[PDB]
Amino acid sequence: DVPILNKMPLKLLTNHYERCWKYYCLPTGTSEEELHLTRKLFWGIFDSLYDQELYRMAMPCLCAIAGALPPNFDPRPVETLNVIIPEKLDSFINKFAEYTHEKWAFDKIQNNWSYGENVDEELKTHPMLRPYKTFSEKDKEIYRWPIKESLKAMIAWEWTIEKAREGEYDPREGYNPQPPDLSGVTLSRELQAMAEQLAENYHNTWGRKKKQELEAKGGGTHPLLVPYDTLTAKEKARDREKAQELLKFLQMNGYAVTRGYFLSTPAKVLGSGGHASNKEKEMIFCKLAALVRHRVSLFGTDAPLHILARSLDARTVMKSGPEIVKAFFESASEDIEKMVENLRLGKVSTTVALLPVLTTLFQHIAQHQFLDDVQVSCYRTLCSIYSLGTTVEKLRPALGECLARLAAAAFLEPQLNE
Repeated sequence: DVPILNKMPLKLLTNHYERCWKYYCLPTGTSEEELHLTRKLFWGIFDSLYDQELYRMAMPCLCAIAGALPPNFDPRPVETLNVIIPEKLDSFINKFAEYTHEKWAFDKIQNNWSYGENVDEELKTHPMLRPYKTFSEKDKEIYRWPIKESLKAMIAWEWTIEKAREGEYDPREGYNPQPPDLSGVTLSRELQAMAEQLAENYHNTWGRKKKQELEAKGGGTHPLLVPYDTLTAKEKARDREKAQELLKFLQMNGYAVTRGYFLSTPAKVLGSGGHASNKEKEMIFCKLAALVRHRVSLFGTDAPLHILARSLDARTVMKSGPEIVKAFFESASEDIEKMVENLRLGKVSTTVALLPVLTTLFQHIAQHQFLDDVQVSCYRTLCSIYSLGTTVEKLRPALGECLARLAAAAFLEPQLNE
């Protein structure tokens, strides 16, 4: 429902969910990866844009929460019946469907099920536990037809599926298949995203047929009738096991199949891309939503592989965007809480910036004549130097020129920044 939100009372449900997620930090001191999908939905809420500031504060607590964890459905199913599968792939459908009966009979073997005259679940027996060879081809069609609708769903997406690489407990009564190990097959992240999108097909098609079915009965709805992006990853897993189901058998046959944590730090680099968009703002209402993302940055970094150190260099870049202001004010204070939090990014584990200190010293010459934001940036950078104490000297000699400016004379506190 949180991902369904991004009326406003569902964003308030995100606020109660945010403080309760901080109570989950107390339990902490998977489903959570789905909640990371819902954090990307929060970044979509940063894309969405006064009540917005409240729902942004609860979203800032949700950022504190996921950092502590790190320590109208409208289906549009693709065309299937339009598509025509080439005849040579149906011989492959004989293999994946024969495997479907081998695994569906073997699931029955996992609980000691056997062949019977009746569907008597007390008798520990089922009628269909007879060999896949014995099936009439129309009985094989009850297994094959969803598979054929899936291969047509891929060919409507025009995904390639083609020959390449070579293919590959006391015993139970009834037929006894020993299926090839699809579970040991591991899809590449390209093909894993392909499992994500075939699961998205199962979701939009079976979800649209489910919606029109319950409207055909005059009835209501089902829990899964929410958009596939909105789903928790555990709800996506059920369709995904059926997608990899496929795709894993496609990898085991060695067929080429194509469309034809660290990821949170990569999302932080997407937030740095939002900072590039904020430079586009700096060229001149969405930049205030970027300030919402700044509150989210101070809070998520207050809890704070190499992509993260790249995002530290991005801290130095958006610090240059502050340096444009050096020479709203509360968004800058959000950037200051984001600066101490950037010291915390220094705590997670170029020379150009020292040169900007030389500009900081010449600006100090203006002070000898007697705006101050380049001094305040220099004070937070001094706190970053205290972070260096936790762990370019000629620019320090330029700062010795600024010591000569100390000799030239509120200001003693800027001497304390030094």
